[PDB]
Amino acid sequence: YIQTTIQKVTVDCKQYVCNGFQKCEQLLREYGQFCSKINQALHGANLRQDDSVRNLFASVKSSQSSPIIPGFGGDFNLTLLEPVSARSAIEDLLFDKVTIADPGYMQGYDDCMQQGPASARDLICAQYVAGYKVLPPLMDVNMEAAYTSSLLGSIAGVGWTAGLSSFAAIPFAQSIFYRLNGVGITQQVLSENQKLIANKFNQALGAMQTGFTTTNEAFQKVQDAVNNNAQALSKLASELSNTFGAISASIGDIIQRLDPPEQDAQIDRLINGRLTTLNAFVAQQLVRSESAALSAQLAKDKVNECVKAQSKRSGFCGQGTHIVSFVVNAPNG
Amino acid sequence: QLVRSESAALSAQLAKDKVNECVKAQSKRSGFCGQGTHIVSFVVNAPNGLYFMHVGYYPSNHIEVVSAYGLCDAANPTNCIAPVNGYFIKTNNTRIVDEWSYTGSSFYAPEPITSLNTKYVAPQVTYQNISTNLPPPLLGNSTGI
Amino acid sequence: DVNMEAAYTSSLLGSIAGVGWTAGLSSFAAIPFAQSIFYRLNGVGITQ
Amino acid sequence: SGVYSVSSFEAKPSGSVVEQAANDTKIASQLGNCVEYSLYGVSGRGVFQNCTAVGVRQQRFVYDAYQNLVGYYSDDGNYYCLRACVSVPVSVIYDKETKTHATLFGSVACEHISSTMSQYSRSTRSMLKRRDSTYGPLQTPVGCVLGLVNSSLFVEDCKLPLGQSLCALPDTPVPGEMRLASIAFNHPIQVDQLNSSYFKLSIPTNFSFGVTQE
Repeated sequence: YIQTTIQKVTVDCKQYVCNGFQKCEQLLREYGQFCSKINQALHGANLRQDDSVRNLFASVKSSQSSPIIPGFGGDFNLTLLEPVSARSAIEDLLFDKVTIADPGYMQGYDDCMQQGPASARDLICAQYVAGYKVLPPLMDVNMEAAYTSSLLGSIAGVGWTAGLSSFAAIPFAQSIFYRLNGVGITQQVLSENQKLIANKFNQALGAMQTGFTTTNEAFQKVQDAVNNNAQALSKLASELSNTFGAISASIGDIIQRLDPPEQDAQIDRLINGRLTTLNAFVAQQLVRSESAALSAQLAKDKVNECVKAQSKRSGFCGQGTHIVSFVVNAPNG
Repeated sequence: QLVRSESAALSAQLAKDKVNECVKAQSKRSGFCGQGTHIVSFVVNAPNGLYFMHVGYYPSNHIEVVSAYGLCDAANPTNCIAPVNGYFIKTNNTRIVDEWSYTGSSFYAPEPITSLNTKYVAPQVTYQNISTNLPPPLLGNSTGI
Repeated sequence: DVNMEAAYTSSLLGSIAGVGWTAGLSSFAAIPFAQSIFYRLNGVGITQ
Repeated sequence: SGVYSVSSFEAKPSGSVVEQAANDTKIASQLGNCVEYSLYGVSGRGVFQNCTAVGVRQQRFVYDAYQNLVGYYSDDGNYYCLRACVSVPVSVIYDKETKTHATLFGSVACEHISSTMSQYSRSTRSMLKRRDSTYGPLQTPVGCVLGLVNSSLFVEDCKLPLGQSLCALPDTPVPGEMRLASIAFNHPIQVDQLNSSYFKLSIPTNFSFGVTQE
């Protein structure tokens, strides 16, 4: 698993610090351009995330490909890579086995209006309370699946000869046998053991369905990325209950209990605490985005080296001798 | 400043790799130097680093033709050839039927099949068994005294 | 200096053609730029 | 130009609720409305609902892990399920060249928004101009948008993407209203597989040189 993005988050600094109370707005108004700096930093980070996504998927797209008909593959059963009439079966399984909170992106504000009892600190209903917001990803699920499926349909025909500017629409089996012949297996052996080779490939590819579990390190990495996103949101949602040396954490409570000379001091304590929290969140988001950009460059290199060609360097693609590589979409990469 | 300086050293190592791979040589790995097929790269100085200009070969106006994996001699089936850095295509040059020509892998220009653009291989079930017109590599020499 | 950096970059530009078709790390062939370009084109799938 | 997040609307407290050990000031007949409450010395603002009973009854206040009231046992003998009043997120889609703008409302369903938003309150004094066109709110996969015309166009790229495939196309050459377009996938050249000992080869007949700068 290679991560390429982080979750895009914007916060409403004014409403996060003061949450509607007009007294706090005046107190914060003399703090000047702190909230503005937070907003501009987050906006720039999201713009860079969008640019990274566009660059990666512009380098992933193939110029020529073959339509993915059912039975694509022939004797090699790779029907778990084929799209169900738009995601692949294995892509759907991977997205199903990951514990990820469903963001709204549409009528998600009205979903939290009923909301039932809260489902263990719902960070998707907390945005309309805390004052942040999770932006939708740049591309649809269907468009991402279109890119990945178009990548799958050009794997066989990458071209044995200088294969960058030309496309030969050969069957998958022919490409597999040419890849096997180039690692030191002779034509006679390949011609004798055709069915055995196909069966052995199917056995390896089929053990994937029963593979998404705790022992799978890549699946654990996917879950770690999801959990990092969730922790980033949870830290924001958790500091609103903090009382930075004040009599209460609710602004509306200290307002209806003290006098303005004390009200200002307590509200200023809360304001400074919340502004420090937001600044820390912005710094951590910048670090995470800068790391994800390098990871996206690595994913670009891996797509160009392992998926669109057979690699001759050991260890880069996988273990053993590399033959063919497939790629699907994942929660954040 | 420490964070920025630490990032710039990794960037400088990447620039070193790019100079060694794209400017001092022609690279066979797609996407690393530029888009398309890499041919030659230049580098100049910039305010805080290097500015690379990668020249690439971008194909256009694609056509579809029919091609064979290889050609075998019908009389002697264990005498076969495969193209080298190119393709065996079916010509339509207002000439003999089922003629086979050779084209380069990156530009369409049919040429005669000769020993300079072919190589001998073991027969396969997908090779075409041709009986007549026998390109010169497949000509079984039977000219004795 | 600007001049020293330009000297490095220009010296790099003058060795581009002669990087050597054969194991080209320890030898230098002073061929013209056109010859090098045509050898690079021939190697990507364009016939002579 | 871009899509900028701005200050969000806040629900306005419709009524009030008080409790202790007239008739319209009661938890019942107010379910679903954002109201102020002061129950046995615990005060705040939120929305009450009918939830199945939970926790210990004799300790009427039900909290969660983070010291937030999430339930209450009323004198009427019902367990009331408590929330916080929720904000409506707002963002502005701005084109600089034509100086045009639309409003995107977070992830709301356009049933909760109106041309005036008199039901809500926010520090910002007024809404964007939204001239004579002023048709009904448009419903998008990313939320409810004000000031967009359904266009059913397709683009290869856009300068302001709304989300998930969506772009705001400004009426560039008085500029008209922005249009809601979608990003279309650029299909690669399709080459079909033969069912024989032949194969189809896609090969260029023309070429060009291109400089990639980095």
